[PDB]
Amino acid sequence: EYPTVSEIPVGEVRLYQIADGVWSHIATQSFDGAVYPSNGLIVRDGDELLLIDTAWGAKNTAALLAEIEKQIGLPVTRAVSTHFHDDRVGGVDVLRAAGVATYASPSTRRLAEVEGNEIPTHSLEGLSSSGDAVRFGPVELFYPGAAHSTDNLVVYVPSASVLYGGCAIYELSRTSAGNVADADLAEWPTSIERIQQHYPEAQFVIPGHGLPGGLDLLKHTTNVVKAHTNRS
Ligand SMILES: [Zn+2]
Ligand SMILES: [Zn+2]
Ligand SMILES: [Zn+2]
Repeated sequence: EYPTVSEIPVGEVRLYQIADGVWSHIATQSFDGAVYPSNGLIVRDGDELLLIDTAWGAKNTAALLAEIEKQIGLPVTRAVSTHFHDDRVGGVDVLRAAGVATYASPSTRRLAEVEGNEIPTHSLEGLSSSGDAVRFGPVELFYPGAAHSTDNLVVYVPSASVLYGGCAIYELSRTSAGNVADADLAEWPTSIERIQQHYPEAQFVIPGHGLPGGLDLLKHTTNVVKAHTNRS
């Protein structure tokens, strides 16, 4: 029942209930003559919502807020971007204009600034060293080390056992490495091991793009990263 680029007109967003008070958001974007899906997370925080990641652009992100307003009807008070690339911070101004507090690590804020990308307002302290975790309302934020990017974070919902891996985790259908221009291929498998060791109990694993699964998405990503590393 999980939405694919099949069920999603570009410019629109669908929500998907993963567990009680946890949803993913799914959007699509054209890039380089192909159409890709993109996932983020929505976590109920009492009577408000914490959003993880934009819906990859201003137009998509305005559709996301409208769709949250339609389908959940609770206010989005805070948002966290999991790394500095446009599919995660693109739309941060839309969030800001709607009165959402936008957050990212100083590492992410620095890299977005260098990249000329949108910059989340608020800074997340205590994530600068591999293996650091901090509590952020109904989730834990975890910096596993460099992987897809040097600043990538992952997000865990303790109450529902949902691990959101963002773009550091690939879906099973992904069989070759994506865009790795900003990746640390040498450290990626070690970073995934930190994730494995810290959340052995996760029941659902949501990748940055594509279908959810279980913890074998971690091993899958390792397999793919290692194959790419060994490319001839
Ligand atoms: Zn990225
Ligand atoms: Zn603020
Ligand atoms: Zn991504």
